Amino acid sequence: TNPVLDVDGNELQRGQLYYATSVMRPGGGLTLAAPKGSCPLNVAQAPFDEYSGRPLAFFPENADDDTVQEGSTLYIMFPEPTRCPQSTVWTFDREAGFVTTGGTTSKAIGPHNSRFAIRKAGSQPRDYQIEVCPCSTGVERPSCRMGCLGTLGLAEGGKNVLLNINNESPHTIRFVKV
Amino acid sequence: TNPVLDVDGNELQRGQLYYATSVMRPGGGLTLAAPKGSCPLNVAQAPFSGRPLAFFPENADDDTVQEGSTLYIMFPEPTRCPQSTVWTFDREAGFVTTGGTTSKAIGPHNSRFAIRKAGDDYQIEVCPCSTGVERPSCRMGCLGTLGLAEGGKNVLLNINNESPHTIRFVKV
Repeated sequence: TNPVLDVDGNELQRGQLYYATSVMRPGGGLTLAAPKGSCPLNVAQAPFDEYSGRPLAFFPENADDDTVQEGSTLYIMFPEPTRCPQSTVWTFDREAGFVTTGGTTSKAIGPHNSRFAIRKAGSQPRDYQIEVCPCSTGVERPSCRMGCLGTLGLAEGGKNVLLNINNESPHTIRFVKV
Repeated sequence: TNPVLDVDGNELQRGQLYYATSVMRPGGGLTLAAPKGSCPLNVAQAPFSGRPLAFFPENADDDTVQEGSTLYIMFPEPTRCPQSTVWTFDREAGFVTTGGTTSKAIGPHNSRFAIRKAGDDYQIEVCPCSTGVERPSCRMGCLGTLGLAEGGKNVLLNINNESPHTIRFVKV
């Protein structure tokens, strides 16, 4: 299909570092947050003065893909150390309704909450959204058939802006290579 | 304050990928391995390339890995295990494991490592006390150099000073 592209038109290399800049730009990139001494960290939108947030890297579930493909499932992480011991791999906590850490790879046919996909939003430039897709896709192995949970939007949280499922108001983003 | 250098001779940059290839060549790089369906994974040796590594100086402003400055070490890739891939040395069984954390503790912290030359890179020390950082820090010298440990399904990293596993760094 169609790869995802950065602001520079280049493809999204597997493992390289990219900032998730907010399209709706009075807004910051993505980072990790929790109150002092709380674990695990959740995925949160930085305050406005941090346009880039922290770097992310993407890992298509399909091993021969070395670019990220639209609609195909992948893993996401902040490849940095952290004050908490959980992995910085994104996973969708279905009880809490937002994205938290401690995610895992999985090859199984069962749905898995660390599986995300990226899709275009809109015509051009290169805007995208992130979908929560428990069932692998773009993957040449048995996969469960149900659809995605839906699209990540910004979620007013109190101390932080988090990412929940919001289909009408998705958080649209661009990728800026690092 | 001598910057650690890759094989191409440039200074290790903050959190970029570098294989940890072996000097003595009955073996090669480093990776994570654990018994089937067990967690967390341990840092293990691949005895012929490996999985890449990033380095993270405690001093938030150090971009270049200085020699002897404490840093965090991790495999910045996803994993079948829910622990972070940050290295940590809990001295329960002596094996470098995963699930490390940053810390500004003044006390010792299990995930603090350093890199010293083997003789005018090259080896890795478990230094629980922060060095080369602004903040308060305890005074202990490093606990010792890391090296190989066998007897089971995989070669791990425990503390063994008279046999320090030497390496050089290959920027990706």
